[PDB]
Amino acid sequence: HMSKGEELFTGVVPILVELDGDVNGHKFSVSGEGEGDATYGKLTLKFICTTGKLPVPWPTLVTTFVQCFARYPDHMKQHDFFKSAMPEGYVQERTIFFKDDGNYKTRAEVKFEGDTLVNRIELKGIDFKEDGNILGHKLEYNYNSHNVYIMADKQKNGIKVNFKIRHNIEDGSVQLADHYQQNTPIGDGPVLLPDNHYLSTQSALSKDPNEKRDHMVLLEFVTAAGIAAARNLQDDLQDFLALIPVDQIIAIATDYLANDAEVQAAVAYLQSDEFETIVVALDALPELQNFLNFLEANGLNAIDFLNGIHHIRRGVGITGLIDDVLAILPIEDLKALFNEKLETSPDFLALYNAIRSPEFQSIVQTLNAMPEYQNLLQKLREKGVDVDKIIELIRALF
Ligand SMILES: CCCCCCCCCCCC
Ligand SMILES: [Cl-]
Ligand SMILES: [Cl-]
Repeated sequence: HMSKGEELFTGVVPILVELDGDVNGHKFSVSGEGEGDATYGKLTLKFICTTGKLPVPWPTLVTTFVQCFARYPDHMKQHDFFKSAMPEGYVQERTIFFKDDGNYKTRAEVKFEGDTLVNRIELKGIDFKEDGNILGHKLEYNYNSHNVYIMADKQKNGIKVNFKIRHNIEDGSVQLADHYQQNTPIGDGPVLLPDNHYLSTQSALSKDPNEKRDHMVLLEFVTAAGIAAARNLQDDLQDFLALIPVDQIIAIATDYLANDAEVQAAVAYLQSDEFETIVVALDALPELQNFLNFLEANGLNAIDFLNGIHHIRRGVGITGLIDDVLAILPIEDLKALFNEKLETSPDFLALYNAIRSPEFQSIVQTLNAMPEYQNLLQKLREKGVDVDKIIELIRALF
């Protein structure tokens, strides 16, 4: 946890919105309620105009009507100012310019009152063309996707935000609305001041088919981005698995293990005492240890994997298993990803170099000299597995 405020958003939260506004002197009030869930970066709000008719289009109000509900990924959690200002909350102020038309100025307080997150807003519009897209109610009822750009304002102990909303017009044109935003802590407690990043925002406007009153149902999905997480061998591994249909493979293996005698025999051999001698002797090698530690320090849980290691079938025996898995793997692609990571990943190249090191090859040579290992290979060659070919293929990668 990177802040105390952050812990308030783990679950679903009640939301309340109140707005008072005046646009070209048309005065109105709106109230809304719903729930945010910041884990998923979702929120759901319903609004009603309590004064009678809304003098401006619902879509123009969307941005005005709780960014503390964005989903920040774990690597970005030190960059979330919004949750960090909670519960005391923050002031969010904006100027919104509608191209070729009037502008909105807004001031909102966002903060908890009890268990509820409350957004109270005052809004003033001016200089609107009476025949324009806004007063003329020419906007389609819908919303688009936008990136919301955040940067720290140190002087103000807060953030500066800007973005451009695209409002679709009924004649197929687009009405731009340039947003300039600042957010300020209400409380005197410490807050996170983020590096430059953005919120990816998606929204959808709908109705309650039952609701008779003019209303807007608003659905928002918001996720922070624009800052790369630190990378290591985990991330490289995940990338190879990504290329691999692991579900199919795990199933095929499961099947052979169930219905095939030879596959079961080889598994029995894995708990065999001859095989035990092999594991034991390798585990005894200091250079094997160093290699494991190396993997550990670079993001791999290695020891965890090894110590913790204990009908689609188209084929028969070990070769049947090997062939079925192979038919599945994208060899050319994996091989490409492998070549690429030697270029683009430092950790992966160190890993490669580590394996090619004299230290490591001596682990390999120790193994090659175990007659119990040499016997294991012969046990396979006689079951039809071409080990020598497979062995050469691997030598050739390195
Ligand atoms: C206990 C950690 C040692 C792991 C050694 C694995 C040896 C695998 C050899 C298999 C040869 C095909
Ligand atoms: Cl401003
Ligand atoms: Cl105002």
